[PDB]
Formats: sequence, C-alpha cells, structure tokens
Amino acid sequence: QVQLVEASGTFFRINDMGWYYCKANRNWGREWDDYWG
Amino acid sequence: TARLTSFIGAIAIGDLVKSTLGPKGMDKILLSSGRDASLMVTNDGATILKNIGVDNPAAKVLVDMSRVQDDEVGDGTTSVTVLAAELLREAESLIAKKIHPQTIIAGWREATKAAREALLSSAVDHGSDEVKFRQDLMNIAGTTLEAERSLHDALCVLAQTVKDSRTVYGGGCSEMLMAHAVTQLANRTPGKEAVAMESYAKALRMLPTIIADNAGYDSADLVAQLRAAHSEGNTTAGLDMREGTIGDMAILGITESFQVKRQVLLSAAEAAEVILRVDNII
Amino acid sequence: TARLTSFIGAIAIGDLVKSTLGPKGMDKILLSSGRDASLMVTNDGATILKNIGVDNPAAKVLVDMSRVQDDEVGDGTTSVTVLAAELLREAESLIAKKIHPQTIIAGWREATKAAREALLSSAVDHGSDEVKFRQDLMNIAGTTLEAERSLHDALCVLAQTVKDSRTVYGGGCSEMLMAHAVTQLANRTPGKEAVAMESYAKALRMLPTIIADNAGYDSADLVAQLRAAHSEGNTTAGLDMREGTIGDMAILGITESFQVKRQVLLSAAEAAEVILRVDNII
Amino acid sequence: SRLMGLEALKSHIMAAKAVANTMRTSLGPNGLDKMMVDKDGDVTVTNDGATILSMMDVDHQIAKLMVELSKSQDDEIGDGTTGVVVLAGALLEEAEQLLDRGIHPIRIADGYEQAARVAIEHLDKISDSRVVYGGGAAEISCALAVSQEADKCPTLEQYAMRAFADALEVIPMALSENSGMNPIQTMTEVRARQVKEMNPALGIDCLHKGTNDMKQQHVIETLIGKKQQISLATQMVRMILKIDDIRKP
Amino acid sequence: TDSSQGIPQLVSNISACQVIAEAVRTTLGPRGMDKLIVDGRGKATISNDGATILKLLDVVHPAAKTLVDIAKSQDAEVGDGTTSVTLLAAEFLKQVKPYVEEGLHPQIIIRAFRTATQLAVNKIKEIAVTDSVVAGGGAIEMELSKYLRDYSRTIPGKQQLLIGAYAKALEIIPRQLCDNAGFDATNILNKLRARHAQGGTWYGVDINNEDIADNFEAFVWEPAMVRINALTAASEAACLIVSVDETIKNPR
Amino acid sequence: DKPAQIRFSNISAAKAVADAIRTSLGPKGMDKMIQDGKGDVTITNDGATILKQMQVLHPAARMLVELSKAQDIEAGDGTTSVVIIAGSLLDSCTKLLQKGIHPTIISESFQKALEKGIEILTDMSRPVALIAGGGAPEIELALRLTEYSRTLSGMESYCVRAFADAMEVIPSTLAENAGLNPISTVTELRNRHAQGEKTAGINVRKGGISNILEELVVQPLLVSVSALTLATETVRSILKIDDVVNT
Amino acid sequence: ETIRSQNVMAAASIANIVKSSLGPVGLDKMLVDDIGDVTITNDGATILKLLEVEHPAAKVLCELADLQDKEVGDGTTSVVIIAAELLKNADELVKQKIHPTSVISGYRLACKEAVRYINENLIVVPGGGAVEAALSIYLENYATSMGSREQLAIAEFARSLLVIPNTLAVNAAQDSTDLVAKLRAFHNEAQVNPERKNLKWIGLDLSNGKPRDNKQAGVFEPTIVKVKSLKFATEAAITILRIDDLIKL
Ligand SMILES: Nc1ncnc2c1ncn2[C@@H]1O[C@H](COP(=O)(O)OP(=O)(O)O)[C@@H](O)[C@H]1O
Ligand SMILES: Nc1ncnc2c1ncn2[C@@H]1O[C@H](COP(=O)(O)OP(=O)(O)O)[C@@H](O)[C@H]1O
Ligand SMILES: Nc1ncnc2c1ncn2[C@@H]1O[C@H](COP(=O)(O)OP(=O)(O)O)[C@@H](O)[C@H]1O
Ligand SMILES: Nc1ncnc2c1ncn2[C@@H]1O[C@H](COP(=O)(O)OP(=O)(O)O)[C@@H](O)[C@H]1O
Ligand SMILES: Nc1ncnc2c1ncn2[C@@H]1O[C@H](COP(=O)(O)OP(=O)(O)O)[C@@H](O)[C@H]1O
Ligand SMILES: Nc1ncnc2c1ncn2[C@@H]1O[C@H](COP(=O)(O)OP(=O)(O)O)[C@@H](O)[C@H]1O
Ligand SMILES: [Mg+2]
Ligand SMILES: [Mg+2]
Ligand SMILES: [Mg+2]
Ligand SMILES: [Mg+2]
Ligand SMILES: [Mg+2]
Ligand SMILES: [Mg+2]
Repeated sequence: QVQLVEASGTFFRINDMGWYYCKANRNWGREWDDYWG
Repeated sequence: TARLTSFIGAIAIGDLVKSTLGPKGMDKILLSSGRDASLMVTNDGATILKNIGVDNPAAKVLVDMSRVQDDEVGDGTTSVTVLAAELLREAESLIAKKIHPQTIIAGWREATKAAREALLSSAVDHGSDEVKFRQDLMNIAGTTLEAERSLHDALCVLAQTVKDSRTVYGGGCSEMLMAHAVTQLANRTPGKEAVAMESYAKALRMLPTIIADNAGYDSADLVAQLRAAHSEGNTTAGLDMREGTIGDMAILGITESFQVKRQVLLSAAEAAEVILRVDNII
Repeated sequence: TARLTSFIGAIAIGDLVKSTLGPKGMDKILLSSGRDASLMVTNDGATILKNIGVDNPAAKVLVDMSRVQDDEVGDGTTSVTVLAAELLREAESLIAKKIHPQTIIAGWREATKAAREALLSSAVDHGSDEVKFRQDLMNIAGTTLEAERSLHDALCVLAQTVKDSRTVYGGGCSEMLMAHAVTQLANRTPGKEAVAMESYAKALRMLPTIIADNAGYDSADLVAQLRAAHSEGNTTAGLDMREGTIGDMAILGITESFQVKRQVLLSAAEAAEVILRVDNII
Repeated sequence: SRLMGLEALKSHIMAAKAVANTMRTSLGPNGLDKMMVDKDGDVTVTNDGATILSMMDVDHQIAKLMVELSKSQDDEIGDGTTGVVVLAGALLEEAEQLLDRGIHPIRIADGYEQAARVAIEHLDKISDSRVVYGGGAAEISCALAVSQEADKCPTLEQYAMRAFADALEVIPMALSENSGMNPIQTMTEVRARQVKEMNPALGIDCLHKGTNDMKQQHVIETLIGKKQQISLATQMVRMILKIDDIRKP
Repeated sequence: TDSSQGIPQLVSNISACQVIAEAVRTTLGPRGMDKLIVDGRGKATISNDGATILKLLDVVHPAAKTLVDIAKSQDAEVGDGTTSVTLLAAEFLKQVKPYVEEGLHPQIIIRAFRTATQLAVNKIKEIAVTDSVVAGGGAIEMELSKYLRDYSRTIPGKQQLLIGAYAKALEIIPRQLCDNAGFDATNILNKLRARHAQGGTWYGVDINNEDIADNFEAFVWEPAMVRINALTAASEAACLIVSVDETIKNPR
Repeated sequence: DKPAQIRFSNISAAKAVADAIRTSLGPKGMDKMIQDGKGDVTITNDGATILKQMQVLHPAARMLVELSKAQDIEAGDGTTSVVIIAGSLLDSCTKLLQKGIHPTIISESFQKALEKGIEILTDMSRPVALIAGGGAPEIELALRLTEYSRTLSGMESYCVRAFADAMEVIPSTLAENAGLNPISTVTELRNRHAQGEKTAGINVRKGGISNILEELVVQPLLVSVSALTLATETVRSILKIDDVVNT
Repeated sequence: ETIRSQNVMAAASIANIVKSSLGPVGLDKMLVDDIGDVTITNDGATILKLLEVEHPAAKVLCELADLQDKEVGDGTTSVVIIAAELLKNADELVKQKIHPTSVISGYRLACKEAVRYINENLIVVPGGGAVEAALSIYLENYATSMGSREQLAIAEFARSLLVIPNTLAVNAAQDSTDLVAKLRAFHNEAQVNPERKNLKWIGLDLSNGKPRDNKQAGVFEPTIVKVKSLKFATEAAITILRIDDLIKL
C-alpha cells in the first residue's frame, strides 16, 4: 500500500505528517488509513 | 426544443383572456359550433377558458391552473392567467438576453417571497370590529360582481373573507405595492437574479396597466402616477375607475380579500415557473 | 418621416465604435482604398469616426459631435458616441411604446440635471493637497493611454485636470452612480417622464456593460453587482479590469477628470436630444 | 447500403447525439423538465429512462439502441441513467472529431476501453465509506487520471484516451449549465483545484449552497453506481461506434 | 448500365457482385464491424457474421443472387468460411474487369481460374501440416499468391497475366483482416510479402498487435480441407459469374 | 452579429492561406503549380514565393502573407512553418469560439502560452544556441503546454491546451510529406518525448523517427522563437478584429 | 477529383497520341495547322515538337522529352510513353493511400537498380523488347526483397516498363498479352535457371509474331539510349508527381 522511508505508494494525497516512527495520513482518514514506519 | 412553442402558447392563452380584466373590460364572442351556430358574448374571463379548445401543451398548464383558481377560490381567474402570461412574456425577454431559465426561477422565488411578505404587512384585519366588517364585506362583494354564477363567486369570496378577515385594497394598490417591494429587493441583490426580480416587478405593474387600457385611460400615465405614489410613502393609491385618475383605495371602498390576492400571486408565479423549466415537449 | 432612418444611422455609428470602449477593447481594420490597398488596425475610437464616410444625415450629428469631444477635450470620444447611441436605442423603444419624443426630451433633461448633480457631489478635489495631486495625475494619465497622439490626448486631459482639480472615479463608478441617482429620481416623478428617466438610467448602465463585454467578463453579472454596491451606500465600486471582478475604484487608482466626464454626459445627452426632435430629413 | 462507411458513422453519431443533447439539460438537481405529450398525456418529468428516454426517439434504430441499452442502468444499478446517455453522447461527439483525423472506429473503441479501464481503476481509489464523493467531482478526478496515462500510450489510442478525458468532463459541464454558471469557467476553476491541492471531492455546487466541496455538502454517488456509468457508456459507444451499416429493405 | 450482352453484361454482373461483397466485407475477421439489418417487424439485428447477413438480405440481382446462393451453400455444409468465399469471389471478379474490358474473352478467364485453383489446392495439400492444418489469418493467401505469381511467370501465353491476377486477388483476405482492425494494410501486407519472399510460409496478419506474426506458432489455425473447399467454391462462383453472357428475362 | 462573422471570415480566409502552403513544408515538400493570369504555369516547392505572388485580397490573408516577410527578415528560414502555425492556431480558435469564450480571452491566454513556449524552446536548446529541429520544438511544445495547461485555471487552461494541440501540425505535415502515417508517428513522437527524449523528430531521409542528432537537422533558436512570437502576435491581432470598415 | 489525376490524364492523353507510332512499323499522324496545313508523319520526335499542348503537365512532359531528344537524338517517343505509364500506375497507387513521396522514392530506387542491372544486359542493349521484359521480372523480384512502404512502387515500375513491348506488338498487328507474356516467360528462365542465361537476349520480332533472339539477329540499341530513356522517364514521372495543387492568381 504505502512504503515509507525515513513516503510513496497508492496515495493520491498526504494529509498530515508526524514523528512518533514517521506517521503519514494518506487518504481521507477515517481511522482505516494509518501508516507508520 | 421549445423556448417559443411552450411560451407563445402561454402568452396567447393570457393574451386573449386579458382586455376583460378590469371593471370596464371588453367582451369576447364565442363562435362555437358550425351547425348549431351559437353566439354568446362573455365579459367573463373563466368562461373563455373552460370553453376554448387548448391545442398547445404548455397552454394546458395555464388553462388547467385557472380552473384551480376558479373552483377553489372563485374570483381571481383572469388575474392569475394574465399575471402568468406577463411573467412568461418577460421571461422570453430574459431568456433572449442569454439568462438561464434556472436563474429566472431562483429570482422569481425570492421575488414572490418579498411580495407575499409585502401585501401581508399591508393587510388590514377589520374583521375584529364587526361594524366595519359589515362594511368591508360590501366592498369585497362590489369588487367581485350568469347572475347567480357571479353571485356564487361573490359568496365563495365572502366565505373566504369571513374565514380569513384580512383584506387588502384592489384596483392596483396591491399589485403596485408588491411591485414596489420587489423592485426595492432587486435593487439590493448582486447577481443575475436582479434582472429577474426587476422583470417580476415589471410584470406585476402590468395588471393596473391592463385595467387602465380597458377603460380608455392613459395607462402609461396612471401607472406611473401609481408607481410614484407607492414610491414616496403613500401605500393606498389605486385606479379610480369612475373618472380616470388615481384615488385613495381606502376612502373609495375598493378592497379585496387577502387570501384571494395572495393565492393569485402564488398560483401565477407557480404556473410561470412550471412552464419556465420546460425545454422540450415530447 | 424618419423615426428609423434618423435613428438606426445613429445607433449604427455608435454600434461600430463600441467594442473598442474599455481597456481591453477589440480593434477594427479600415479597408480604405481600392488601388492603394491599405490595412490599418485601430484600437482607437476617434480614428474610426474621422475616417469613415458618413452616409446617413442623422449620423452626421454624432460624427461631427465626436470631433467636438476630441478636438476640444481629448479623451471621451467613444463614450459620448456610445452613450448617445444607447440613448437613441432606448428612445426607439419608448417611441415604439407610443410615447411622444417631446416627453422623452423633457425627461432626459431632468435626468441629465440629476446626473450632473450626482457626479458633482461625488467629485474629490485633491488638487489642493499637491502630494496626492501628483498621484491623481498619474491615475488620470493611466486611464487615458499613435504614441504621441495618445500622449497629446493625455496632455489635454491633464491640463483640464490642473485647471479643474475635481476628479471622479472611472471604470463604471461614475456611470453607475449617475444611473443610480437617475433611477432614484425616476422613482419619484409622476407622469410619462418616469419611463424616460428609467430609460436614461438603463442607457447609463450600458457603458460598464460594454466595458465588461469587451474583456470577456460576465457583464450581465458584474453590472448587477455594481448596481447593488451603488444601491446600498457604497459609492466607489467599479470594474476591476485585471481579474474580472468589482473593486474599490479609490484604492485601485482609476480616476477620471470631472470635466471630461461631465462633458461626456452633457454632449451625449445633447446629441441624443438633437437627433430625437427630428421627424423628417428633407 | 445507402450511406455506408465512415459517412454512416457521422449519421449514426448525429442520431445518438440528439437523444443525448435532449438529456443533457436534465442532469443536476437544477434539471429543467420536459413535457410528456402523446395522444393522451401531460406529464412533466425530468428523471430518465421510461419517464423520458423510452417514450420518444424512434429514429435511425440507434436512438432506439441508446434507449435499449440504458434499461440496464436503471431498475438494476440504482437510478443513475441520465449520466450514461450524456456520457455516451459526449464520447461519440469526441469520436466525431477523432474520425475526421482518420482513426479507424475500432481503434477509437480500443482507446475508450483502455481509458475506461484507467478511470474505473481510479474510481476505486476514492471509496470513502462503497462511496465516491462528488456531484461533478468524480468525473474530474478521472479525467485528470486518464489524461496523464494518455501520453503513456504510443499507438493511436492516445488520441482516444485524450478524447475520453475531454468527454468525461461533460458531466461537470452540464452541471455548470442547467444553473446560472458558466460551463467552462466553473468546470476548470474546480479542475485546477483538484490539482495544486489534492482533493478529488471538489466539484460543482449545482445548488448554490456556496462550498465547492462535495465532501461536506454530503452529495454522494455509490461506487458501483459510478463503475457502471463509466462502463455502460463505453460498452454503449463500442456498440454504436462499431456497427457500420443500417440496412432497411 | 448497358448490360446487354458480352463485355457490358459481364461488367454489370461484376459490379453487382462487388456491391454484394461490399455489403459484407467489414464483417470479415474475429473482430469485425457489425451490421444493423432490420426486418419488416421493427426488430434490430446486430450480427458480425456473413452467414446471418446474407440470409437476411434482399438479393434482387441475378448475379448477386447466384453468388449469395453459393455462399449459403458453403455455409450450410461447412460452416466456417461463408464471407471469405464471397470476398474471394468478388475479388476474382474485380481483378479481371480490367482484362475483360478488352476482348480477352471469359472462356479464357475460365481456363485461368481452374488451372490456378487446381494448382493452389495442390499446393495446399502439399504444404499442409498435421486433421491437417494450415496457418490462417492470411499466411496462405500471402503464400498461394507468392506461389501462383512465381508460377505464372513461367507460363507462355495469355494465362500469365490472368493467374498473376488470380494471385494478386488472394491478398484481400490478409488485407481486410487488417483493414477491419485498422492496421494500415499497405504496410502489414508489404511486410507479409517481403517475409514470404524469403521464407516464412506461415506468416500472417496478427490482430493483437499491428505487425506480422508466425501464424502457425501462434496457433491461429485453419483446417486445410476447409481452405480447399472455400477456394474451390470461390473460384467456381467466379467462373459462374464470368461464364454468364446475357440475362434472358422472360417477358411475362 | 457582425463580430461573430468577421471573426469567421478572417479565420476562414487565413486558414485557407495556410492550406495552400502546408504540403510544401520540409525537404520532401510537394510542389505546387502556380497559374498566372497570363497563362504560363511555374512549379515551386517553397512557400515564400507562392505567398509572394498570390493576389490574396483578403485582410486576414494579407496579414498572414506579411507574416512570412517578417519571419524571413527576422530569421531567414521559417517562411512556411510560421504561416502553418498561425493558421492552425486560428483553426483552434474556431472551436474555442463556438464554445462561447471571448476573443479577449483567447488572446491573453496565447501570450500566456507563448511566454511559456519561450521557456520550453530555450531548454531543448544546445547552447552553442541551436535547437533540435525536425519536429521536436513543436511536439515538445505540445506535450509541455498540455502538462502546463493542467496547472492553469479558468478559461486560461482551455486555450493553452488548444495552443498545444495546434502545435502538432508541423510534425504532422513533416510526417505526411515524408511518406509516414501522420497520426501514428505523432503519437509515437509524443510517447518518445514523455519518456525523456527531447531530440526526437521525423528524420525525412531515413523515412522515420530518429534520436541520433548527427543526421537530425539542428536549427538556431531565433527561427523557432521568432516563429512562435510572430505567429502569436498575428493570431492575437486577427482575433481582436471585427467590423472591417470601409472608409 | 484532385489536380494530380488531371496531370496524369494529360500525360496519358499525350501518350495515347504518340504511342501508336512507336516501332519501325507504326501508323502516321496528321497535325492540322492553324490555316489547315496538314503534315502526315510518324516519328514522334517531330509529333512532340509540333503538337499544340496547352496543359501544364503535358507541357513539362514535352519539355523533358525534348531535353532527352537533344541530349541523345533517339528514344524520345519512348520516354513519353514510359513516363505516362509510370504516372498511370503511380496514380493507381496514390489512390489507395500511398503518399506520392513513397511512390517517388520507389521510382528512384527502381530507376537506380535498373541501370545497375542493364549493365548485366550490355554488350549495346539487345533492344526490341528484351531489356524491358527483363527489367520487369528483375524488378518484380527485387521489390519483394525489400519490404518498405515503397515495395509497391517498384512492382508498379516493373509492370509499367512492359508498355514498350506491349505497344511494340499492337503496332505489329500480332497481339498485346500473348506476345508480351511469351517474352516475359523467356526472360523468367534467364534469372531463375542459371543454364539458360542466354535467354536474356530474346526480344520480340516485329515481322513475324514470335519472339526471337535479338543478339543473333542484330536489333541492338545503344546502352546510352535505354539508360537515358529510363532516367528521363523516371524524372518526368517524379516531376509530375511532386505537384499536388494549382494556385490560381
Ligand atoms: N370597482 C373597481 N375599481 C377598481 N378596480 C376593480 C374594481 N372592480 C374590480 N377591480 C379590479 O379588477 C381586477 C379583475 O377582477 P375581475 O376581472 O372582476 O375578476 P378576476 O379577479 O377573476 O379577474 C381585480 O384585480 C380588481 O382589483
Ligand atoms: N484601467 C482601467 N480600468 C477600468 N476602466 C478603464 C480603464 N481605462 C479606461 N477605462 C474606462 O474606459 C472608458 C473608455 O475610455 P477610452 O476608450 O480609453 O477613451 P474614451 O473615453 O475616449 O472612450 C472610460 O470611460 C474609462 O472609464
Ligand atoms: N446536491 C447536488 N449537488 C451537486 N450535484 C448533484 C446533487 N445531487 C445530484 N447531483 C449530481 O447529479 C447527477 C445525477 O443526475 P440525476 O438527475 O440524478 O440523473 P438520474 O436520472 O440518472 O438519476 C450526478 O452527477 C450527481 O452527482
Ligand atoms: N485469432 C485470429 N488471428 C488472426 N486471424 C484470424 C483469427 N481468427 C480468425 N482469423 C482469420 O479470419 C478469417 C475469417 O474468419 P471468420 O470471419 O472468423 O469466420 P469465416 O472463416 O467463416 O469467415 C479467417 O480466414 C481466419 O484466417
Ligand atoms: N532535414 C530536415 N529534416 C526534418 N525537418 C526539416 C529538415 N529541414 C527542414 N525541416 C523543417 O522544415 C521547416 C522549415 O520550413 P521550410 O520548408 O524550410 O521553409 P522554406 O519553404 O522557406 O524552405 C521546419 O519545420 C524544419 O523543422
Ligand atoms: N527492327 C526492329 N525490331 C524490333 N524492335 C525494334 C526494331 N527497331 C526498333 N525497335 C525497338 O522499338 C523501340 C522504339 O524505337 P522508336 O520509337 O522507333 O525510336 P526511338 O528509339 O526514338 O523510340 C526501340 O526501343 C527499339 O528497341
Ligand atoms: Mg373579479
Ligand atoms: Mg480614454
Ligand atoms: Mg441520480
Ligand atoms: Mg467463421
Ligand atoms: Mg528551409
Ligand atoms: Mg528510335
């Protein structure tokens, strides 16, 4: 789905980018989309 | 596509029912049959609609909406046909100036809202004090009068008046007042909906113009005098159809039942809209 | 009799000089000769009048009145031709509605009085404080710019500005303001002279309509936004001919010399009247 | 055999462009109605299908083919049957200018097939409930997708991939029309916004509510109710774009 | 049209057969343009098969009628190859019109569609491979053409430019196979001819991609017997329409 | 009324002075017999003279003929590609006008594209500077402007795309005159440009596309930049022209 | 119709005018003057310097024919015939979407690979119809072993070179198809069979109706006449092909 390097994949958008691990909310985030490092 | 086939039929059904509008309205003679050759002369405006053969399909939406105003109200059958046809005659102009029929409708909706909100504030509920109520009913019965036919019409109007005791003046006071309030609104709306509300107002001022064009008076002058009287605070002026001037419609005893006038406005605007949002006739 | 032979010539001389009105005005190409075949493209509005062969006799009263505005003022040669032709285009309508050409004139006289009395109150005399005066002159020189021809025009306008330091905004502010004041007058005059002042106003609102129709914008919408801004107290709105919206003509630095605008109005109304009171061409 | 060939696909397209141009003025909520008038009837309806399509248009046996194929959309996949006639009309109207260049109809059909594969391959990226957000916004997120992949095709299909992009933007151009808006200006001013800020939910506000963001206006389209429009229209073009003759004894 | 007797009648029959083939040509191939033929009941029939178009078509011309009967006869017993037969027949007729406008005479054109056709079925029965199969999608009409012209070069007499026109009239099956897919025939056919000159007796038009492809390896196969029957039926239809001199329409 | 017929009596009199010079473009350019009024007929394949002696008589036709003169006094050898450009830009303006957008928007969006075109034809360039001729400076224009018309808003990103699509005419005529299939080779050229190759273009001697620049003619920028500039100037001048008035 | 077929028809007309007076035995023509002074003559070398040709294509053909005549005073009536036959076949080619340039490249290749094989027929050239009927087969074999967009313009340069043997046999009352095809059946077993390599001198006989060996019968023709004729007919066909429009002033 989403490969993240510390981002790429089947994404049309990047809503928020944070550091936890690097977190990126890819699509409209309904808690279904959640990608970390 | 029918931007004319569905508009000239409407303005024709409301172009032959006019000239019978005011008190001194012309007549029409109904050559009906070919063998039982019958001549009946009609100063009425509803008989010329329940009798003629409607050929155009858009015209049906007016001829079958006048029955509503006639069998569910009584008086106000030639004013919701003529108002609808002079709304659909200014529509034709706006749609020829490349304005979309879906902005004219959105404009006329706010226009009829500001108009219904305008003759409501000017209604007088004299039904409380029954010494004037007796008087008012006589004015509303005189502004409504084959004999028993007209009498039944007057009875329906009077019944609606006793139910809703609010009364608004007639002869041009109500139409000119609503047109003034619609122009006062169209002077404050930014967008193409202002050319539609000004057009709505120009259509409302066509009822007194036709009431004067039927008594020989100088309508282009009396209607301007009304528009000025109704634009400098005075709100009770109106055609004095006894000497061809403008008179106080309160001291002259020319009143109409608020329900009849509001339903005339509503049915006219609704029919004009229903015939507006029609491209093709299948 | 000439109610058309002496009106369509005028609206034609002012129907080919338009579309070159605003900043982003179209051009015209003058095929002049047959042997010395010459092609000159003109974004100007005065060259298309001092060059064309005027055939209609009524048209002469416009083509020889534009020279006045061009050799005695400088700027304001396409706006007193287009204003006169859209006054004589609404005249044709009023004279087709059976209104006499001697009431249209009496109406337009009070209309131009109430208009000249309207951009006079809105003029700003910043010529006193010469720190803005230096700025104003730059705006008036930018709203006025073959090179030395346009430069001489700008010089005449600037000279008239230093003589009469009153400046009124442009792009539509002045025309829309005068039209608002004329409508505010036409809503208070009883008589057939009101249908003439409303027509005068509709003719004044045709200059910003043509300035927008030349830049591709939605004139039927921008002009309505202007009429609403100028009708709810704001008095400095106007076409912002850089992004197709309405902007404050004060913070945008689009001003015009009050003398040029008032003389445009006066010459336009005077020519329209001089071509109105003409029945026959001998 | 009268009028057969590449001059029979300018008549078949003039025929399937009439049943579409009538249905082009009824898409949005602000869809202008039509009057049903036959030997007996005065119905005023703006909906689709039997209410509009299959009570008219007996001509060229191809309008009868559009109305014959649109029965598959309604009764069967919700009620989205006006968007498939308008989309088919747009695809054929672009094929009209693709044929003038000299592209064999089969090639245009393969191009539309590839572009529909790309579009349906892009709609399923925007399932947000099962659901693709947008009144006029789903057809602008795909037109942007099949325009990029167009230039990655080296054959003549590339032209068809671009015509499919240019025709997918007709749904959010009859939504701009049928209202008091300008079709091109409004369609583009929201197409340039799905790029330069990634939000495929931005679409035409047919209702003048004010926000050009169909995510909050809550105007939605069921996904299988859009995977059909993009498919049933292409499967309708590829049946009208490939028949070469109408013989009538 | 004259259509009186001799050259005029033959040209008329040839034009009628051209029309009846042109009404089916685009249907040839796996993916071919459909046809919307409507009967007298208002039914819309979309069918991309030459058999079901000739059985639903009004044949009111005699030569066209005979061609359509031979095509239906091929469709009845064999099945496959009812539009390739009429295509080959009308092409054989089209490519001898320029020679029948002179006084070449049909009796001689008939002793060119029977020697050449016998030789071509011999070549098929000699080159077929195993039930016996030959590579379709062209790759035969592009080989039988190369063989027939290379053999006609060794014929002293009038049959040289008639077999050489019989051969050239076989290139239509590998032509409209790619003209229906829209593949710029004058290039794929040039490649096929160049590739059949050197070698490649099974190289024919490919439909998945605009290029020649060895059709035997690609398993696009055609039964040798079916090809022989189609060739013989097409040649016999040609000879029939070439052997017709007048149309004796009974007055009543 | 008159505007919408004098923007289509010029765009149909300039688009008929381009489809009389079009198939004379390139090394393998078809000749064109020229029938003089006396009667003798001469044969030339250069568009300069055909325009020189043509008896155009139309305002826009003359505007386009005086464009060849300006182009050969400014760059020397562009005298039939600039006319083809400024006739296909007007072809595109014929469809952009039926849509209903105003000529003062297809005149401020061409200069919005020409200024980007200037910055596309100065990146291909090999700084000596020279640009890879043959069709590259136009397929690259089409591709890059179509990519750039997707970042533009309003009526702007509808005429810039028409600019790009009208650039694909000189490659089409060069491919036709070279005996190729124009549409197929133009699509292959665009697919070869998107993949990075900027030197591509119709090699007319071989008879097909080529990347090696040794036998791929290279031209100065001045000719291509001048062609774009003068063609955009001329189409802007023709679009903003209505009402041919006789004085 | 286009103005390329008109040029082809003009060249064909002047051909048909000259082509019945080709061989040693050939009928005459009468050239009516302005006053009416008639000159009856064969030997088209004069029929081309006296014919009233007004069409531009016929004019260019006459100019190149006279250029050839003054270069070498022989083979000027065969240049016109070969050129008009090249033009006929090139028009038939162009009328099936073969650009005139591909046909011109094909004619260049053929005229360049024909004089590089006439130098395998030279000793002088056998003459009669030998070189033509030999180049026919050689070029029909060389075309297929190339496979380019111009592989069809060399096989219409090989079947259009046998217009000389095909009009040298109607001007001898023998035949058109039979005699030329016996000629093109002897030259086949001179490029297929290596033993019978001396069958490449077998031209045709204009006295009897049967092809004979034009080396054992002394009917030679100088090589620089046949080469010049093929090289001028090719340039004539090319010059009339590269025009595609007539500009009216
Ligand atoms: N005496 C009167 N003076 C002035 N106006 C009148 C008088 N009587 C009727 N009217 C006006 O004439 C209009 C037409 O009414 P009428 O024709 O009687 O019935 P309907 O309302 O059905 O047309 C009404 O709007 C009313 O205001
Ligand atoms: N930059 C600008 N922005 C808005 N309006 C302008 C601008 N420049 C000129 N105008 C308007 O264009 C109108 C036409 O002026 P112009 O054609 O330049 O000379 P003339 O006044 O002789 O027609 C003027 O009324 C002016 O208000
Ligand atoms: N409130 C709305 N705002 C914007 N677009 C809408 C709205 N409601 C529906 N649409 C759009 O209208 C189109 C559907 O047209 P419709 O009349 O429903 O056709 P059908 O007859 O096929 O149901 C779709 O593109 C849909 O996205
Ligand atoms: N997959 C394929 N690839 C290439 N050619 C094919 C293919 N399938 C069929 N063909 C060719 O198409 C021709 C026509 O066959 P078709 O029209 O399908 O049936 P029929 O042989 O009855 O006409 C045949 O000669 C065959 O060689
Ligand atoms: N060797 C070549 N290969 C490909 N294209 C060429 C070649 N030489 C010139 N061109 C093209 O020809 C066009 C120049 O026009 P041209 O026909 O040379 O004008 P003129 O008619 O004055 O000769 C340009 O598009 C250029 O790319
Ligand atoms: N005696 C002959 N027998 C056979 N062929 C001949 C004879 N004389 C001439 N020919 C052929 O006729 C052809 C045409 O020659 P002709 O038209 O008479 O003069 P030109 O050489 O000027 O064309 C020549 O190519 C030649 O080979
Ligand atoms: Mg009443
Ligand atoms: Mg100025
Ligand atoms: Mg729906
Ligand atoms: Mg089969
Ligand atoms: Mg050059
Ligand atoms: Mg000789």
